[PDB]
Amino acid sequence: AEGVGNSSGDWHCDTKWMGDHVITKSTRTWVLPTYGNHLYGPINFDGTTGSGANAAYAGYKTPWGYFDFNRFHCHFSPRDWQRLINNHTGIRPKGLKIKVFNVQVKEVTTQDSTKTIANNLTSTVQIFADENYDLPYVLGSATQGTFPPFPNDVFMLPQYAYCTLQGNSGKFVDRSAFYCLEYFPSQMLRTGNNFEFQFKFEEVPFHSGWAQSQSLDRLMNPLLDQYLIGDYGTDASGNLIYHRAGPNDLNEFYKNWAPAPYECIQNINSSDNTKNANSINGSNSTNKWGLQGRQAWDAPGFVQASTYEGAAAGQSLLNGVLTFDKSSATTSSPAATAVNRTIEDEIQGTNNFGNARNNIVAINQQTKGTNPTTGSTSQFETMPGMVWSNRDIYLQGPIWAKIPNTDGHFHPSPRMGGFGLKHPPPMILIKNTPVPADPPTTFNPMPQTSFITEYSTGQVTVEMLWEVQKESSKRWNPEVQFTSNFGTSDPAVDGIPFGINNLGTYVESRPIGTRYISKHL
Amino acid sequence: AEGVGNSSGDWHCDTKWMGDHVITKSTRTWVLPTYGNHLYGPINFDGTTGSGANAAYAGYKTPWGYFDFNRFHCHFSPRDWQRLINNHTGIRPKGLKIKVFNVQVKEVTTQDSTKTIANNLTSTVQIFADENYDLPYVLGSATQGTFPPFPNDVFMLPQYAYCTLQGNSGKFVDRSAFYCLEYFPSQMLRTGNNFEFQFKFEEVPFHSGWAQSQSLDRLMNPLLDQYLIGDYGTDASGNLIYHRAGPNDLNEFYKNWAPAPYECIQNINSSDNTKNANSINGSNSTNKWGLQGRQAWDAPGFVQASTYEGAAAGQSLLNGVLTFDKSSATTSSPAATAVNRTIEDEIQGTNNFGNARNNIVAINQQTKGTNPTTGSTSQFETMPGMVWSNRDIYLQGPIWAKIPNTDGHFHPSPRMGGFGLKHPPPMILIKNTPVPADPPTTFNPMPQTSFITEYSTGQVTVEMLWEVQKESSKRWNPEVQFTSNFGTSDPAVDGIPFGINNLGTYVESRPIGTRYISKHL
Amino acid sequence: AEGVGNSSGDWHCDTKWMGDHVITKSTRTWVLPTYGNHLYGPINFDGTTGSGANAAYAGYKTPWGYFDFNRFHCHFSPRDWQRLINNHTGIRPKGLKIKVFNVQVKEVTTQDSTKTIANNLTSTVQIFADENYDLPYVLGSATQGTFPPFPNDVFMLPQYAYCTLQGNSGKFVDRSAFYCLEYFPSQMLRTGNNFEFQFKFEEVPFHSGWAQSQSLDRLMNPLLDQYLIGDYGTDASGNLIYHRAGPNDLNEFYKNWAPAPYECIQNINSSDNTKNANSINGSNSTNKWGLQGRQAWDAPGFVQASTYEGAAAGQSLLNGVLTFDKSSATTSSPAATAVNRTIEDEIQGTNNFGNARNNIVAINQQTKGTNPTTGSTSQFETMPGMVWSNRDIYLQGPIWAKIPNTDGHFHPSPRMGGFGLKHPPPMILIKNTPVPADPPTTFNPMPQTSFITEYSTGQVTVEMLWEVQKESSKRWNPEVQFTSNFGTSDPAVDGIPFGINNLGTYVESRPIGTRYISKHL
Repeated sequence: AEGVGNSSGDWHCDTKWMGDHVITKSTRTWVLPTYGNHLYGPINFDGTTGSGANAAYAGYKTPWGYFDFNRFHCHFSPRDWQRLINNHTGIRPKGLKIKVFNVQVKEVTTQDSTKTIANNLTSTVQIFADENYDLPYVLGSATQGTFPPFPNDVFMLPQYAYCTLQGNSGKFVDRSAFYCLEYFPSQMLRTGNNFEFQFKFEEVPFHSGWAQSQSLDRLMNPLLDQYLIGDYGTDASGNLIYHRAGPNDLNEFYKNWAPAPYECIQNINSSDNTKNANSINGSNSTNKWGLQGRQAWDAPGFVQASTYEGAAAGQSLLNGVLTFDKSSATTSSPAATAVNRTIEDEIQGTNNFGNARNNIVAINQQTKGTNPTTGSTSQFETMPGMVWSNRDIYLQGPIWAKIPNTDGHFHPSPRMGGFGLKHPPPMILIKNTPVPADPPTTFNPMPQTSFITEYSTGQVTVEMLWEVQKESSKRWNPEVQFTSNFGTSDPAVDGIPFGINNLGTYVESRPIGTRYISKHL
Repeated sequence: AEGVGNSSGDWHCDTKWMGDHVITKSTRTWVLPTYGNHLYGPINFDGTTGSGANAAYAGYKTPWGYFDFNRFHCHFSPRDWQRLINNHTGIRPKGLKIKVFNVQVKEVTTQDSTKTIANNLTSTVQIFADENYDLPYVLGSATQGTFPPFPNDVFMLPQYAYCTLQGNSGKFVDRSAFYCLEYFPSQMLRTGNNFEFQFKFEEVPFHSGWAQSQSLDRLMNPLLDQYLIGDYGTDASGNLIYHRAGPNDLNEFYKNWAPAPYECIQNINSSDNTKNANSINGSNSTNKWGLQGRQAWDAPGFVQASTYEGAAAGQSLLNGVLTFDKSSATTSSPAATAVNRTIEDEIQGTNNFGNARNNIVAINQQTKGTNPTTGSTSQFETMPGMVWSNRDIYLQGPIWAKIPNTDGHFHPSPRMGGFGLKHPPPMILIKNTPVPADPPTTFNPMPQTSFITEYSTGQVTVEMLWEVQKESSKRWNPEVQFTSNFGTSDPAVDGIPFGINNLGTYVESRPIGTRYISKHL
Repeated sequence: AEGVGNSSGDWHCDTKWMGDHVITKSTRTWVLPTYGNHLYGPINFDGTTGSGANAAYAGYKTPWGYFDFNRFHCHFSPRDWQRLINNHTGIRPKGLKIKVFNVQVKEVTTQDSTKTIANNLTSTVQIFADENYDLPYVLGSATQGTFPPFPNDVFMLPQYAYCTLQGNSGKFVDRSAFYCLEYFPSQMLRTGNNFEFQFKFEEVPFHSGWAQSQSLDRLMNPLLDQYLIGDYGTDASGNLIYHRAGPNDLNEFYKNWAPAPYECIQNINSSDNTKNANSINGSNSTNKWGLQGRQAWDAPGFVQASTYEGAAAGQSLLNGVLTFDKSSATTSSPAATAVNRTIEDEIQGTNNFGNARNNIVAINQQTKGTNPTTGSTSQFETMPGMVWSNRDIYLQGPIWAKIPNTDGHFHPSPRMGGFGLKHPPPMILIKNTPVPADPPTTFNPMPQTSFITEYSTGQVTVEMLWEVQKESSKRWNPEVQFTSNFGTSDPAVDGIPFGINNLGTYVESRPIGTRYISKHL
C-alpha cells in the first residue's frame, strides 16, 4: 500500500515460553526465478529405458512456485529443541500465521559482454493460498526445497508440478486431470504491498515424547504367582498335566496384551563391516508393495525397533530407519560420513525387533500317532488386543502429512512421522507476472512468446503456536538427557558442531529424537 | 480421631437391587506382616540356570504392601451372581467407595521359650492411594493375594515389587527406574482413625451377556434365492458359466459380513484320554510372541470357540481357555480333579473353532494349461467387515485391566476378560511404620537397622455401584438358565457345593460364565 | 515512513549549560561496507608460530557491524571541555538518546573498465539494540573504530567478532558458544525511515575532579605534639625508653589512615635519554598476570603516581600510564613525536610513587643476642584503613566499562578509567540485507552465494545528559587552570593546535586531564 520509500514490514525472530504453550517466530529471505518461460509442459517418462517399467509417470509442469516450510528445524534451533525435549513430554501444533513482504523485482539485461541487473519499480508478483484443497497437494513427500536451517542463508523456491493417472507406458487416460492455476483468484503484490495469512489446526493427540522403562512381557509382580492354571504337557498315557506359573519362570504367565504387528525386514549392520554379506542388492532385498500392475518400495514401513539392549553394536534395519544429510547437498550418492542415521531404541518395550521373526503358531491338528508341530511366521498382522508406539519426530524430519481422502483408513499416522491431518496448512503458490517484449508493428493474432527476463526476491515470516505438556514423575534416580559430548574441534576445519564450518556451510552434527524421558508403561 | 474405647466403624454387608443399578457392599479382615525388615532389595534372575534365558528379570522389593480386590467373586455371592446372569443381559461398573478402619497394632516378643503378643497402643500405619498413576501398576496380572471368596476368612496382604527394563542377563540399564515410596504423601493411622476413599469410573460399554442363537453363515431367508449371480465354473471351451444361489444350497450366497480373525491354536481333549497324543510338550507346542530378543507365551490369546455343537465331548483348546482352582491353594501342579476348566460354546456363532483351520485362499494365477490351486491358511488376521465377540467374564475372573499408555491400540479389551480402562481404580498401599530398638549410648552416625517386630490388622470395606440392563425378548420357548444339578453330597466329606467342606475350607464347585440368555444376531 | 523526497531528520549539534546539568548533542555521517560476503567464519590463531602460545584465540566473525561511541572527545569539544574542568569538580552521566536516519543504499557495478555507483531506491538495512545483554559485549576494550573527534569527517563502522573459550592450541571445547545474530528481532530501515532509541543510566558516584593540596603524612597541626607516647628504642640494659612526638619531627606521629596498596612497576624516563638502561626488553620487564595456563600483560594496573614534585623531569612508569596518538593513524610503531603520554601528578598525595618501593616490615623475632631486622616489600596489598584515588578521565579516554557478571568484585572501577556499570548502554548493530544475483533457471537446492555488491551510508546523532557539581572553595590565592601556551604555529605546516593542519587531518596537541582544581584532603 505505502510508497516505495517506506518499508512494508520488519524482521521478527523469537521464541517465548509462556506456559503450557510456546510461540516460535522466524524470518528468512527468498528468491524466485522465472520457470519454464511461462509455459505449461507435459512431462512423462516411459518405462522403456533406464530404471524400468516401475518408474513410469505422467504429469504437468507449471510456471508457479511455492513455499514448503514443513520440517521441524525451520521453527526451532538446536538449543531451543534441547530445551523442549528434556523438560516436556509432548507437543502438538495449535495455529500459525504467515506473512510475506518487502517484495522487489529486478530485471536482467545481457549484452553478451556482461549481465546488467536494474531494479524495476513497476511489476508485480501473484500469490494465493488455496483454501479448498483443489490443487494436488505435493507437500508431505519429503522433497527438498524447504527453508534452510540457518536463518542467514537465502533459498530458492521450487517449481510446482504434479502426477496424474497414467495408462500403460506413461500415457494419459480419461480420468487424467489438467489444472490451470490462473483460474484461481490471487493477489498482485507490488513493492510496498504485503500478503498476510491466518490458519488454525484441528484437534490432534499429543505426540508421545517419552521413552518407556518397562516391557510387555513383564507387567507383573515378580514375587507372586497366578491363580490361573495352564497346561504343561501330557502324560505318557495321554492324560492332561497342569502347572502353575510361579516366579521361577515369568514367561509362562497368561498376559492381557500383545505386542505390535510386524513385517519381516532384512537386517543390516552399518558400522561393523564383518557382519554384512558381500554385495547384496538393495533393490532386490527390500520390502515392496505393488499397485496398478507395478510395484514400489515400502519404506520405512510400519515402525520396528532398530536394535534392542544387548544386541551387537551397529545393528540396524535395511531401509527401516530414516537417514539425513549433515548439510543440504545435491549429491546423489553421499559418503557414509556425511549422513545421520537414526536408530529406534526407545520403543523396544512394545515393538519387536524388526528382523527377529520370533512368533510361532501351530500348523497341524494333533491326534493319536501325530505329534503337534509349530512354525515361525514371517508376517503377523493386527489382531484385537495389540499395542504399538509410533515413530519418533526428529528435529530434521517432517512436521505433518495430509491424510488421503478415502472411504477408510486405519489409525492414520504418517509412516515417516509427525501429525496426520485431514485439513493441513494450505499450500501457498507464487509467480511473477509476465512482461512482454516489444511487439511487432502490425497485428499478429498469435500469442506472444517473447518476454523480459526477471526474478523476484523478498522476505517471509512464519509464526507457529505450539502446545506442550510438562509432567511430574516421581522416580528417584536421574534421567538421561540430551547433551553435547564432542571432545574438541579445530576451527581450521569443522568449526563448532551445529555451527558454521570453515567454508561457510551450516552443518548438523547428529540426529536428535524426542524421546529422552523414561516413563513406565 | 476418637479415643481407644470407641469403635471407628461398623460392619456393612448387603446387596440391594434398586433398579437399573445394583449396589454391593462387603467387609473383611486383613493382617499385615512386616516385610523385608524395612529394606529395599534389588532382585534379579539371570538366564544362566534353571528355566532359561527367557525367564530373566530385574527389579526391586519394597516394605510396602497393598490391597488387590479385583476379582468378581469378592463382590458377589454365588446366589447373587445367579440372580444377575439369568435376568440381566449386561453389566458395567459405575463407581466405588473404600474404607479401612479398626486398625490395631501388636508386638511380638520372643523369649525363645515362647512368643508373647502384647497390644501396642501407640504406633501407626501409613496408607495412601496413588491418584496420578506414578507407581508401576501391578494389578491386572491375575496374581494371587485377592480377597478370599468367603467373608469369614482372614487374608494376608501381598508385598509390592516391580520389574523395570533389563539389559542382557538381567542387569539394569540407563532407562531403569527406582521409585522411593516414602516420597509420596500419605496418612498415618493410629487406633481410632479411619481412611476413606472415593472413586468414579469412566464410561465403558456394557459387557454383552447374551449367548447368540444364530450364525453368520445363515443370516438369510431360507425359502428364497438371491438376485445376485455367481460363477459356477467354466465350460470345456473356456466360456464362463453362471449359477444362481437357491435354497437347495445355502453356502453359495454372497454375504455381507465375515467371521473373526484367528491364529491356529493346538487342540487338546481334556476328558477323553484316547484322543490326545502321547507325551506332548506343553512349552514347545504353545503359541508364542517374541519381544526384545526373547519370547514369552501368548495365552490365552484372542478368543476362539473351545468347542462347537456336535463336536466330540471334552474337546478344548490348549492354553486357549482359562482355568481356576476349586479353592485357593499354593500347589504348583494340582491334580485334574481340583481345577475348573472353562469352555466357550456361546460364541460359536461368530467365532470359528480355534484349531479348525478351514479358511482357503487362491495361491496362483490361472491361464491356459495351468489349473487354479488353493490352500489353507494357518493364520488369518483382521480385514474390513469382520465381527467377533469378546471373552466372557467369569465369577472367578478379573474385573478390569489397565490399558497400557501407548501411541495406539486396536480395540482394547483384555484378552483375559473384563473392562479395559484408561484410568483404573488406583492402587492402595499400606505399611506399618518402623519402631527402633534401644540405641547405643554414644552417637553412631550409621543408620539404625534394629527394629521391634510387629504386625497390624483391621477391617476393610468395599462398596461397588453397578449398572445393569434388563431386557425383553419375545421368543416363545423357555430359555436355559443356571441351576444346581448335583445329586447329593456327604457332609462327612465334601459338604454342600459352594459351601464349607468338612475341614473348614471353602470350595467353589464349577465355573460360572455370564452368557445364559439366547439373543439372535 | 515518509517518501523518497522528504528528509527523515535534520542536523543537531549543540551544548547548553542549564544548571547543575549539561546536555551535549552531535551528529556525524557513517558508511557501512558489506563484510565477509554475508558469511560467518570461524577464526583462530594457534600458538605454534609468531607471537607465541600466549597469543592463541578462537572465535567467530560476523557480517554485522556496530557503532562504538564510547570516548569523551566524541561528546565535547576542546573548548567545551575546558569550560567543564576549570569550573566544575565532578561529572557523571545521566541518560542518552540516539537516532539514526537518512539512510541511503548504493550499488557498485564493475565493468573492469571503471566502477559505476548507482543509487538503489529499494533495499534495506537491519538494525537492533540489544536490551538483555545476550550478545558478548565487545565495547570497553578500547579498540579503534570510535567516532572521529571532528564532526566533518566520515567514518567506517567496524566489523563484529568475539572470542569464546578455547582448548589447548586454540581449539573449541564444550562450553564454547555460537551466536546467530539473525535470531534477534530487528527493524528494517528503507530510505525515509528512522531508528530511535532511549536509555537511562543507573546511579553512580561523581568522578572526583579535584587535585588534592595536602598529603596523608601531614594531616596534623604542625605547632603541637601528641598526647600519645611511643617507643624510641631500648636502653643498654634492655629497659624500654619512651619519646613524645613533637613538632621537631613530624614523621613520628601516630596516624589514623594509610596510603594506597601497590605493586612495584618498573620506572622509565621518557624525555631524558641518559637515565634509561640500554636495550631493555618491554615484554620481559612488564608486570603480568597469568590465567588458564598462560600469562597476559597487566597494564596499566592499579593507579600509581607517575612522578612526584621534586623528582627528575621526564620520570614515568613503564606501561603504567596511558598513551594516545595525536591523530587517528594505523601505524603499528609510531614515533615519539606523534604520541601524547599522560602523567599522574594530581594523586601524589594519597598514592605512592609507583617504583618507590619504600615500605618496610619486620622479618624476625627479637630476643637476647639477636637484633631486630627489617626489609622492604616489593608488593603490599589492601588492608583496613587505606585510602586511594582512582585514575583520571582524559578527554581522549574511554567513558565507561561493563563490570563483568561474577559472584564478587572489589571496588569496581575500570583500571583504564571512567564509570563502571552493571548495565551499560546497549550495543547497536547494523547490517545491510543481502540482495541475490540472478538465479539459474532450474531449481538448485543449495543455498545462494552470489550477491550484489553494495554499501550503505547515513547520519547518526547522539544526545547525552550530564550531571555536574559546581563548588565553592574559600582559598585565597588563585588556582591553576588549563590554558593554551603554544607560542606560534606556521599555517604552512601544522596549523593551529586542536585544529586542522595543512593536509586536512585533525590533530590533538596534548592530553587533557580533569584535575586542575586544588581541594584539601
